[PDB]
Amino acid sequence: VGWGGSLQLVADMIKMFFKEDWIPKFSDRVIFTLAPMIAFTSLLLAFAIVPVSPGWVVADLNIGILFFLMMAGLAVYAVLFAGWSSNNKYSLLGAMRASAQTLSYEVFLGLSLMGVVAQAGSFNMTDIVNSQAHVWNVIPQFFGFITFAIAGVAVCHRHPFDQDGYHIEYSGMKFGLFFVGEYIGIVTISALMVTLFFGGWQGPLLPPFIWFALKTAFFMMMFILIRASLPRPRYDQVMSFGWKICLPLTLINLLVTAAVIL
Amino acid sequence: AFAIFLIVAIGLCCLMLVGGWFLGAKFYLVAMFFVIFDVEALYLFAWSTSIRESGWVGFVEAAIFIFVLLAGLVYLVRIGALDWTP
Amino acid sequence: MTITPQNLIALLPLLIVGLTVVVVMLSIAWRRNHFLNATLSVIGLNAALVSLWFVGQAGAMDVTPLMRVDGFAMLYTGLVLLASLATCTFAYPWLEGYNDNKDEFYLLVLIAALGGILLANANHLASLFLGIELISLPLFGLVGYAFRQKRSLEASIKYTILSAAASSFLLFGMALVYAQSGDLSFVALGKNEPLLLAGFGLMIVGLGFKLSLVPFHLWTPDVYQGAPAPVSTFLATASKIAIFGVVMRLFLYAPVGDSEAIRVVLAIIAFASIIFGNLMALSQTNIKRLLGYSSISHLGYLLVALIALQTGEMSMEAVGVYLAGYLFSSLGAFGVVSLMSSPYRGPDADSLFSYRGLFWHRPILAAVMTVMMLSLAGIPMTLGFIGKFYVLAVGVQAHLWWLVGAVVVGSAIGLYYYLRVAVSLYLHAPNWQYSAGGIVVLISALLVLVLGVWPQPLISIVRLAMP
Amino acid sequence: MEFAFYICGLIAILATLRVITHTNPVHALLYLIISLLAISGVFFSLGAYFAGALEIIVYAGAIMVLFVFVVMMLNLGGSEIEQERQWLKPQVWIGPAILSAIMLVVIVYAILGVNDQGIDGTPISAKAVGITLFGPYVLAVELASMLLLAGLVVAFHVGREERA
Amino acid sequence: MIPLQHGLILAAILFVLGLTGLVIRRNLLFMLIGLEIMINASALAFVVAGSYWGQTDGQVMYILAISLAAAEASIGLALLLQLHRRRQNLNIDSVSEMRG
Repeated sequence: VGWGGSLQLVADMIKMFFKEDWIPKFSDRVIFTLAPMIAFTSLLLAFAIVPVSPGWVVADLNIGILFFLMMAGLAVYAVLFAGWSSNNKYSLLGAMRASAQTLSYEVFLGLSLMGVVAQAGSFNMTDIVNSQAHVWNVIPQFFGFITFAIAGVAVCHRHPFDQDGYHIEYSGMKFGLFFVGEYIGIVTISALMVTLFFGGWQGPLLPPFIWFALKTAFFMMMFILIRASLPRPRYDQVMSFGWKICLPLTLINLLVTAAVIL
Repeated sequence: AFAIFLIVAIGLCCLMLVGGWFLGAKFYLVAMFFVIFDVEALYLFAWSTSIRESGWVGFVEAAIFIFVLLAGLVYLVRIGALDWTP
Repeated sequence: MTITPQNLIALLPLLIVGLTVVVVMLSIAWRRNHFLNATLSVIGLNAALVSLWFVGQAGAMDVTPLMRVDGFAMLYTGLVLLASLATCTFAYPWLEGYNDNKDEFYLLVLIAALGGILLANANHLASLFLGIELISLPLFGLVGYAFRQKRSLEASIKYTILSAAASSFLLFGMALVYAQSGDLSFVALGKNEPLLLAGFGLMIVGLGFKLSLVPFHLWTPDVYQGAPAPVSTFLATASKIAIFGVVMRLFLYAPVGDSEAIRVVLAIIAFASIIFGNLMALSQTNIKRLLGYSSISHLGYLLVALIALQTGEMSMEAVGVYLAGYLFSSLGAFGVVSLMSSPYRGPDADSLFSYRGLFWHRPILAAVMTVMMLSLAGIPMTLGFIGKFYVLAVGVQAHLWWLVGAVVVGSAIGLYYYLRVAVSLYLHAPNWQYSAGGIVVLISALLVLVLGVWPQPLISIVRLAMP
Repeated sequence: MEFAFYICGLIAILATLRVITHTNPVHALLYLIISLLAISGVFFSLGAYFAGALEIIVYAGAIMVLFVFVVMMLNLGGSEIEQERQWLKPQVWIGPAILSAIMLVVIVYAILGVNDQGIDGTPISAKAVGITLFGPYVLAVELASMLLLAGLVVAFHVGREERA
Repeated sequence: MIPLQHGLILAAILFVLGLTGLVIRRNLLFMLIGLEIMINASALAFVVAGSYWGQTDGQVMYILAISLAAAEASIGLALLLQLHRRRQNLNIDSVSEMRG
């Protein structure tokens, strides 16, 4: 096997290829070929706005944050189209239930990020990372920080468990495609949590680019750490402690920031 | 830039497709709550973009906006529409 | 401009009603009680009528570029508020027999009052859109209130698709005008190239659905048969009363409405509205479809005044008084229809053949329907005649001979069905808020009689309001 | 932006022909999302920056999720295909199209009558739209909120729950 | 550069294609789809109209236009719930009583 811990992932990828793909009868084909891409490619293009360095930001397009939220919306269409292509009632209601949870916890992420936008006063990601020159936006938005963390681990990240059998129907190269996509998904949430809340490109005594990527891994690892730590809640209970205690939190946090800024 | 990166991404997608075929109910209404509340909070997305120069009048304006929204959420919770759901 | 206390006193109608929605919604979530919600909603609408005096302390002025507050808007806000007051008092006796969730009704009527009192105050094309849709969403949903019947849902769905369709025509027209003009403000508009006129015709389509004009009148029978009679009180009176104010203000302010190209098209619509209303209205044996047929003809008489708004200043008060008379006549008639359904009764059985007798059953209520039904026609001693008389005078003043002749022959045709219902209440027979509902229609009967025989005090109010 | 504007318009024009023509509702939903991403490309071709992103968050990402939910929970696939295509004969399809043709060409003639006066690529950012919305258009936002809240009440009422 | 007529022609065509779709097709679901196809076409005219003159007059009620669309779509889907729950046919001729 490989001599690196992460290189074993590559080994798995090799153990993933050269399996044939069977076409289920009386099932759609366009979603069968595209529903993998919406779980993979959409969060891959959520990395098109990450300033790892001001000389190596992917795209200097005029609005940054919205282009994160856009992709975070298209994240629900993949869960649905897989469920409609499965054409099984055991999977149909599970896809509905999984997509309902994604829609429930997609609400908090946009309203939590507006507080960081308001203290920075802009959307564009270069304007943010020049705002974190001396103080990062993790001291003031503690409530915005924890809710963005909860909203990130709810969308296509299996942290509330309850995942049914809707990805069972794909087992060929598309199973690795969903797996590659969720790995890509977790690194962009960790990267965006660092570069929007913390400071990317800081480097007090070491190259800043290294100093940032170091924090990126810490969150990425930390998400895995908490994934293995917190047990499964009841699927009834996550909606009970969703809109009740999370939607008021971002709005009252946004008013606290509006009083602080003004 | 963005267009070059998008072209690179879609070319990689086409290449992996080439390699792939070469190798060989009820109570959904919580969903509709989202659909209202996204468009409700989209006005807040505009406001925090320029909170500073709208100033206190925009702040008083935005406070009444989200108080209406928060009153609606309490109505939804306390009616019994927003609870455990399929 | 910013917010000054003059602006808040001017905005006081839109404010009291909005505070009422919040308090009503909190009260619904607290207790879910019919008595408390009815009391809270009617108190807010009565508080809005009281605060009309306070905005009368303020002069003719702007709040934002979206709105202009004049004394014209003071009277139209008052018409909408009494219709909202009228519909809640007619809904309590109908909803006492409803099986469950009896409390969402006042919340939707309160939203519709916000929409009505927002189309009274208009100065920009966007306020026109925020008002039309604020009132439609309760009218989207309240004709579908009590969807347990097989026709309420039918009526709601037909009105839903068609009203969204009209709003899409209005919005597409609203932009095609703004392509030429640099601003969408009514005054700033028109500062006769075909795109502006073509955009104007699209807004006529989107406005003439809700005003029930001749090629758009198809919804007015069906939903009026399907909707609850408390909803029909609001759908007949408040919506079109509020909507007619904004369509009149657009032609008064905009210099494009001065041109004869739009004038000829609106006159032909008015001509055909009278004719295509009053001929198909004869054969009906249903009272709700009968009132819905008459609504098309009444909005046509309003248009034959509006076409001569630009010739002589008497058209302002003419439109105002016919709207006041039309409010009182329809509220009394539709209140008696709803007052016959004192329980929910599932589907109410109301028809012209079902209204044989009704004088030896309930004599007072038959008198109210007869007085109002003679007031709809043009019989004197009733306020409808004075309103009819000004629209004839306006058409004579502006030399619209075909249009004034259409009103007379339309009156001649339309006398027939009003008189059958008046005499059909004299053939041989085949709780506390109910007494309150009787008081509302009986109060309106006294008012239409005394303002038909003695019409000067209502004119003094109208010339007080007109700028 | 000119070739970009042209390609997004033709994709929107064509995908709209497909969604009024096709029969499978999920394919119709898919083609209309192509239409909505095409329209956001049109907005970014024109320069409306707070519209192209705004349309994808909400119009291609909130409203159409609700459309997709209802078409999978009715489970209406496999029923009402044969007679539904028997209703749409091409001779029937021609009929009302000539009706829509009359207004479409009048609009084309009415818009061809004016001069060109071609605009440039003016970029309109969200910095001033949030200012303008909470300044002169202050009333619109609050009243706009009531449009949504009213939709909430009626959608809970018509989407009333029961024992089933 | 793109002139007014090219943009507005895109708007006009889309509205006509929308309107046409709703009229021709039987199912209430496709009528709702046609409503959304024609409410965005009107909004498409507004943005190109509002971006002709180069100010914030498009995006200031493009949002109101989609707020109406969101509210209409929510109630329209709710109406079809009750319609299939009462009767399994989904065509609009099912609820077509009181003819003439």
